[PDB]
Amino acid sequence: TQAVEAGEKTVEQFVQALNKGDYNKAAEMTSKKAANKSALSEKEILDKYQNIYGAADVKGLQISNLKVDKKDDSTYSFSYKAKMNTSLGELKDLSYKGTLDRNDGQTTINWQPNLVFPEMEGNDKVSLTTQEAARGNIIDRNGEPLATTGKLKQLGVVPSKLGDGGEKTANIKAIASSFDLTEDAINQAISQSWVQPDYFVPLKIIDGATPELPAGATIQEVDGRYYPLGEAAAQLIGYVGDITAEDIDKNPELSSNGKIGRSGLEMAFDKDLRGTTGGKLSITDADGVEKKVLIEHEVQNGKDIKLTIDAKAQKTAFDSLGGKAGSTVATTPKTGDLLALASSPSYDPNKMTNGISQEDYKAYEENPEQPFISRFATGYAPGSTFKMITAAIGLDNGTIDPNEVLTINGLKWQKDSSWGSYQVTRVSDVSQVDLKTALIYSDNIYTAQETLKMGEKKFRTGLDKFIFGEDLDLPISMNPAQISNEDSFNSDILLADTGYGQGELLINPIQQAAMYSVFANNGTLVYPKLIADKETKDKKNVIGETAVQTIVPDLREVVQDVNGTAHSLSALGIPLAAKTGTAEIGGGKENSFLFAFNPDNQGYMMVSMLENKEDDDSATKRASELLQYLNQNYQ
Ligand SMILES: *C(=O)[C@@H](NC(=O)Cc1ccccc1)[C@@H]1N[C@@H](C(=O)O)C(C)(C)S1
Repeated sequence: TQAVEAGEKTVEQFVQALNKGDYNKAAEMTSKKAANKSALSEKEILDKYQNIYGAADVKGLQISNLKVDKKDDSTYSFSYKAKMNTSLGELKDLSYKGTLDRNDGQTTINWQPNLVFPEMEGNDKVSLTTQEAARGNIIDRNGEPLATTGKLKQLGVVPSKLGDGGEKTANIKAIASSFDLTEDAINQAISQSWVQPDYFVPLKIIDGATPELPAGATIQEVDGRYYPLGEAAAQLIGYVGDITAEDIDKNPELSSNGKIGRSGLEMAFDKDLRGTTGGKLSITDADGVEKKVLIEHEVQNGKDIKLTIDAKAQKTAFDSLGGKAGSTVATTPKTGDLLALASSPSYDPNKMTNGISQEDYKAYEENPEQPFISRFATGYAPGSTFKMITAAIGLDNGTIDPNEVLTINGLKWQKDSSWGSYQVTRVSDVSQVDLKTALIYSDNIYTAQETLKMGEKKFRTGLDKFIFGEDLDLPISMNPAQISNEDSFNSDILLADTGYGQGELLINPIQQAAMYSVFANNGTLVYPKLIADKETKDKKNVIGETAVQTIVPDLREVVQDVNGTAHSLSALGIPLAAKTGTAEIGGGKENSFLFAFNPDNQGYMMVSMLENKEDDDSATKRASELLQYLNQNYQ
């Protein structure tokens, strides 16, 4: 019995070394090479495990139901069930039998080929055949392709069919002038270390018609991942990259020949899109005749993913940002369908996944506007659009009278002298300011005074009814929106600034569209949704129907009134309720904002923004095109 326990220890240390990929330490625990002991020596065991387990990408060896007894004086029989993960799936229910050995004062394992796999004997071999799974597509709400695998015209040059000297450079000048390429890059590709005189050295991919081919140029059709909208959805969709040996170590069920998602939805939906590798893991005769099959199943291609994104709206929302820093979110506010999640500036996902130069990748990573950032998922201070939330809270708790008219003189104000020199500032000097006037001219002092009158406790009671701190059920990495840094402002100055959306507030464009959906659902909050088939989740009684019926008419005037901050949108001639905003970010860096939706049918809602805006630039100047599209197609 005392020796049976030391034997149970060696069986667990043997399977642990196998589980850790240390096939050598497990080899040093076997017996000496003999007839009834170990069939092979140490270096031969290390190679047989490294060859076989390495070929099948065996990982995560775990055992259960250990039964260790005693046969005679020095040999202890031991058995157990075991399971492991391979590149073809999970090998479960493995009956491992064997004998131990307890000569001297320690216990070794009488190694046998049946310890690699159960039914192995002698010089049996292991075979593995695999068939790659085609990656599934990503499609918009109407079936248009967003991420697909298809045929690509790959332009490349062969050094021999190019020339000997003078004619070689003339063809390089022709290929660099016929496909919009660099003359220093064609000679930099044909002079790498892997190049041979007769090798097809690839260059770029022609995304259109193929011009005349100079001497040395040739087109080889190959299959790869393609993104139709390209950079217009690069942050959302993402890109796939070549699977490395480290990926296979983490998840053996990947296809080391295939691609893996590196960012965006391509990474978030990698398991659903990549499918399952098919094939057969068999044991063969000493000559190669198939003996016993361990795993086998057909290749199952990846499943498609249908998004709520509108492909035509996604391209228009992105193009309207003119390559400047910003982002736009468009929703159907009654259901939450995310029609567009544009972010600018962007990167080329096709060039990123079809072979990207090391120089271009550095430009993408050092660009100060940071193209890789998903700005629709980045938290910002909302600015003056947040006055709709503050006003609705004051209407709900009976602090705001819509017809009550505050008297504000000048462009600066402070509660009392204890504020030192900080003063709430407004842009328009209007003496008589009610709720309708304050929303039209975007008056901070009205918002600040009415926030302080309301107080912090009544303010947060209305704020807590929203989604501050919640994690949205979305396949997008994102931090939850926050009211402030702590659970209490502990400052009337910070309380006032939060009133008009310039405190420690952090709300990303997607969360803003979720919070502002109350004005399209009679005060019900409708959570945003990215997968088309998913159910519509809502949140009743966030603000009162009284406040919605009061603010939305005023938001119509933010567009229609001659002095409204969004009056340029009245040129569209469409029903619009909107609210602009310009957030100060502490030189003076400003973020332009625009909220807008159709108050007649609630068919669409839009939240656009510019980050670190240039002068006389705004989200309002760029919304005319996207608003015209959403008005015609989403009613
Ligand atoms: C809301 O964002 C308000 N802006 C401020 O309180 C700070 C500010 C920023 C830039 C210039 C002046 C003041 C108001 N809303 C914006 C807007 O709706 O675009 C205004 C420029 C009207 S100030």
